Amino acid sequence: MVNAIRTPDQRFSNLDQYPFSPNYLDDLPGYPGLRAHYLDEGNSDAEDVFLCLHGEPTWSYLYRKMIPVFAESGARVIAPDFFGFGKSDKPVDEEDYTFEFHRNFLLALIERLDLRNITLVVQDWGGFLGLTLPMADPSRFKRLIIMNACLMTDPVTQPAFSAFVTQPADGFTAWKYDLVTPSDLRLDQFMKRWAPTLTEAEASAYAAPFPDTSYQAGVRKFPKMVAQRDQACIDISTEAISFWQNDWNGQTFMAIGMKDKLLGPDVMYPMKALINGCPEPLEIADAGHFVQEFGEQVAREALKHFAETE
Ligand SMILES: [Br-]
Ligand SMILES: [Br-]
Ligand SMILES: [Br-]
Repeated sequence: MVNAIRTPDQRFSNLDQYPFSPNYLDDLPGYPGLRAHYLDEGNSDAEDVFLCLHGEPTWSYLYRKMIPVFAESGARVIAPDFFGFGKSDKPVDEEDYTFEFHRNFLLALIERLDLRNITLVVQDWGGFLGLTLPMADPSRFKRLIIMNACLMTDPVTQPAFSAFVTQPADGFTAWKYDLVTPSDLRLDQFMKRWAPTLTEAEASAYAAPFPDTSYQAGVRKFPKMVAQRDQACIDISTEAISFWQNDWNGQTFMAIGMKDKLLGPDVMYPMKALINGCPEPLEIADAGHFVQEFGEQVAREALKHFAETE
């Protein structure tokens, strides 16, 4: 149905520090012919599930330093790849990717796997999309670990979640330029620039899902959605603000990548205030937009905080 392609499996043969076995979900309600990849580590019968949602232009490989930590604590870890990323199938037409297309996939994934006692772990698009999930089925969500992200509401409702789109010139403006303009986009080069701490091998892992341009429709469409937010995205995100403010009563942990020119303190503090009960954020000085690359520390501290509140 949705015209899509699949990344040859050989592309993933030499990943660095990615020993997690593949699991797949074929023909999800509303996603016929599409195969979604996800990780399922730790005790399958654990009473706690850490739902790790990735962003642009990464995949579950991003959480590779956090997964082991949550699993060692006795919890189950679910890290899916959005359609267009990682090992999931990738629609060829940008016009197929929308806010609700990625959101409904997440909701369908949760129902199918009947996830409960969820500790929502988000960053970037993982959060733009993830933070809107709980209000649809609140009984399923227990905790939240928020890293550099926010809600795609309109400029009037929350100016802090729109201002970063235009300024600074070297922030989202630069980011989106690097993504949507190159005819021959090299994500390993992109990530080495936006995550200066990565090694050559680690950057290669981010290029792995895309042999060429035809596999990058999902990558190109993401920043265009941050710039142009449809009505559903605005309504859904606006309704999500009211949820975190008036309905949320779970444990929360926040971590900020201080060097992030896109979703740092400017967006994160307004966010912290919107989330009822959100404590004092952990500020990681050396971290940029991809906080998960400094994720072992985030993961460990989040567990300590969660335990001290048990
Ligand atoms: Br970095
Ligand atoms: Br690439
Ligand atoms: Br983006």
